[PDB]
Amino acid sequence: IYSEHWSLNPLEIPQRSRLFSLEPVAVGTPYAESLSSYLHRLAQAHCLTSEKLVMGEIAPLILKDEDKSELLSKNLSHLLGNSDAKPAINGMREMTEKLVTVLEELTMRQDLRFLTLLSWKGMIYDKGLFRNYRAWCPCCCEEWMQKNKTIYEPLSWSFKDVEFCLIHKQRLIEECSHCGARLPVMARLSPAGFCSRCYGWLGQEIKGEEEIEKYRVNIQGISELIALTPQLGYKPIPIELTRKLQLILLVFEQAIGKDVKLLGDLGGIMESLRIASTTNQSQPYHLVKLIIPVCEKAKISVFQLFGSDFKELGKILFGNFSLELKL
Amino acid sequence: STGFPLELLTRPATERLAYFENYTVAHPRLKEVYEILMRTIAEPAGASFIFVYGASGVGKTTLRLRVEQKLTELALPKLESDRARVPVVGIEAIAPESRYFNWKEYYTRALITLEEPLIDHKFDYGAPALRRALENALIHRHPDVFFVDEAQHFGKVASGYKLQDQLDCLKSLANMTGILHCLLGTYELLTFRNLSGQLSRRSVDIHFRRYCADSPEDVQAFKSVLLTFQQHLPLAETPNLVDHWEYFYERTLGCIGTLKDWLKRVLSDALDREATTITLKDLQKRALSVAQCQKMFKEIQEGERQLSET
Amino acid sequence: IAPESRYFNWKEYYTRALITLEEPLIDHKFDYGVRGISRDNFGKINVESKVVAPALRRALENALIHRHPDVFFVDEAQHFGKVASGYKLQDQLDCLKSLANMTGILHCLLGTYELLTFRNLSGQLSRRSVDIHFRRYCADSPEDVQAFKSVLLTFQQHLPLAETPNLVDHWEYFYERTLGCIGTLKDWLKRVLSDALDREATTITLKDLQKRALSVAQCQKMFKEIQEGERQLSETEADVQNLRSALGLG
DNA sequence: GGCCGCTACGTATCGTAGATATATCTACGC
DNA sequence: GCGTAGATATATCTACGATACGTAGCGGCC
Ligand SMILES: Nc1ncnc2c1ncn2[C@@H]1O[C@H](COP(=O)(O)OP(=O)(O)OP(=O)(O)O)[C@@H](O)[C@H]1O
Ligand SMILES: [Mg+2]
Repeated sequence: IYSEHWSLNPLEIPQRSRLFSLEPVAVGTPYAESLSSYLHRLAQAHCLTSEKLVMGEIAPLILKDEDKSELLSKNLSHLLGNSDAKPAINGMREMTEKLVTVLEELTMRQDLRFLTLLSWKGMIYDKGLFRNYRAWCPCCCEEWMQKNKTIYEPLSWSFKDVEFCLIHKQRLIEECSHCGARLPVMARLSPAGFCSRCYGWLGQEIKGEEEIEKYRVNIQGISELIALTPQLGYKPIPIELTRKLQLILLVFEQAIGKDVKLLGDLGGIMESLRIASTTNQSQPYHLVKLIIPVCEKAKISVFQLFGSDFKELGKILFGNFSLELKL
Repeated sequence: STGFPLELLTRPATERLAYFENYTVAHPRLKEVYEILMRTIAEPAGASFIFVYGASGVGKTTLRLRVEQKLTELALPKLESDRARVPVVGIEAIAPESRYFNWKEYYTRALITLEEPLIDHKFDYGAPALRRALENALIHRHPDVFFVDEAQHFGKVASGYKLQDQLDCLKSLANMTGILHCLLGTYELLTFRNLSGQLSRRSVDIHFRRYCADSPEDVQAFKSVLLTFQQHLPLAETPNLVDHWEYFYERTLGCIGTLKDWLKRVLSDALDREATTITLKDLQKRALSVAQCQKMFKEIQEGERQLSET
Repeated sequence: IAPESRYFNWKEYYTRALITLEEPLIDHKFDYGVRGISRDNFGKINVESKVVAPALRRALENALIHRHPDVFFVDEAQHFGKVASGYKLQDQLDCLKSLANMTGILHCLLGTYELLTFRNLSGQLSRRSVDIHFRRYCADSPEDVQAFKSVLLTFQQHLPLAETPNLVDHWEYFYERTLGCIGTLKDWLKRVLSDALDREATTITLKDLQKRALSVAQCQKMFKEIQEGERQLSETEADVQNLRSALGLG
């Protein structure tokens, strides 16, 4: 006879993700997808509106004590807080924190924290950093759609001090050309590249003919800041950044000691760094107001400042100011 | 071993019935079809359809579950690393209450199987919304195969040309996701096998042949499966079943599943009466009606004639 | 349910199955699928006409798999045969088979001899169904005749009357009317006993049986459909040989 | 054997009830 | 101080069912 006896018992595979495990686009590069664009992409992949998916799954995990079905028939602002809203949701705010935590738990993904700036909480001041209204680069969207590439909004577009796309040298457009209104970042249905109000198109060959060199340092520094966070491999330590700033201050002081003229070029930044080192270290520092000009005068990229260790940073500073020190 | 565990005699009747019901035997046709199906699954070779025919009771459902389980355990070592990676998906088609087959029900049931959240609410980013949701779910969840049991219910349409339009809709679902579709059904399946070049090229046909009484090798195989079923019957005494091989074949038509369910009925009847052996009248009590056997034989003969194209 | 229209209404069947199955105490909060079905203040579930039939069917599937009854009884199942398309009988039976399938619940159908229209209408339903014949009492075989005599004796012994009437003499008359059917005989005896109690008569006179008997036209129509179905439901050794011959097993 | 009339059925269409997009007033948090 | 959200009414779109009409297949007559 036949000795083979099959067994059809189930195998009990590990629990699957509640939502699709969509990869974030261009993580670690100056063109990383914003959390808002990722939310809209996940909603589009599920054939659900961002609002509807939000109260379907994120709201019960965010809003702890409510009836989930009764939450299914509300406005997005009840849990997002549209009184604030703004592209600042991409920042380091509390609702951003809990939203990122819930999203990472739902898809068991380990990179959504890089799609925002919670890794820089306590490091970079929130005020004066993010735009109030949605912005886009029409050339980017048109090129992406023509090349059959995924549409999304980079983090750089959410910053006030980023107004130009270095790829296309085009000033960011905050107003829909069709309806004339300015889109909020969060809406009931706002797929990337589309007008959240009139459903019109926002990608056109718009030419940028301004002095982009003025804002080049700011945009490149912010791009480096976004692109560097996923590559660190750890949560940054506040006093690490504080002591790097202090080391740059000491290098500045030694350079001034060697050359008196440099005091004229660096006095204001010296005073600002001294104040930032005398105030509480746990207090965040204003990114564009303090760190970017400081590393600019130090002739050091934001990537070099936040990435290199103390030895490399000290050696490069000494070489940059031609000092004879060796740490 | 050829014998059932000997401590099962002291156990209650329910335990013996359970041991018998979750026990299944591998006869040569079933294992051959299993190897062929898994070879096609591992290497689709550009074919998006693995249509499997067979008589009512050859073991189509059992083969489906076995393939699902084995592919699941083959994929298991890597599901810990990668999530949203359902290995295989197997659902059964629903006969429509209305005259025509319903596709909204098909799409929503497929979404239910994939644990799609907020299926009822949905939206259309442009049943088109349900179809797009199913396409996206198949693309992202990345299933290896897609079994659709009882594929004869697909052609519950009064239009002869829409009969292949059902498979046209399934095919349009398949291409934009590139997921293998291995449909299973009865002989009312050949009305869908190779219609049009699209379904004639990318479809691989597997026939779950039954055990016919003409070839002496098949007769010997049927006798051997009878012998192993007798030796695996959880009774105090082993009844002699190989002798009435003609009687067992008459009411089963060679379908191994029919033999299994008939023997399950007889064993349960014996256990309820606390009997120790199986009598001929015990088999006669729960035998299938002659008219029923005639009807299924006519159906499988017509199916074999249709599939006899060379 | 026999439908008013020419089509069997599957939506009504599904909602009636749901309401009949869902009648336990209020403690079970199952939370069925689909938004259109829920409980109420009085405990009886409500279904809106907006809900489509397949969604109600899916809710019934979920309820059946959760409750897991042993058997689903359907009386006068021949009402499934009210359609307009000739092939639609197979469609109805396939829908019922599919239903029972994913639910895994054995569906038992009880009906008259016209239920035989779905007997072996296809091989898949032919295998997955077994048939039980509720045969009446015939006349050619003396065994069923003696059984009918014993039933008549028991009924006449159990009649609440001062004098136990002799029902054994007119057994031919009772068989001619009741056609052996035990239920018809019981109803006839019920009518006769009610009349006797109205007259307070300590006995059942023959003419009393003729008062509440059935018209010969009714009885002839009874036996006309009974004999027609019996030959369809007759299995002989002749039907075995060709089956053995056709399979090559001869 | 051929042509005409009947009628059974599919189907386009239109009505109708419910979901919903949105505009507007008012309060409140930023 | 002003945005900005929340509530609500309302017509209008939309899904679904009922219905009358066109047509083709089939039965009847020369
Ligand atoms: N080789 C086998 N050994 C043991 N039991 C079997 C075998 N093949 C089928 N069965 C039994 O048959 C039942 C499963 O149904 P089966 O696959 O035989 O039917 P099918 O007609 O091919 O499928 P379906 O009706 O779902 O299309 C189970 O009770 C299973 O134990
Ligand atoms: Mg089966």
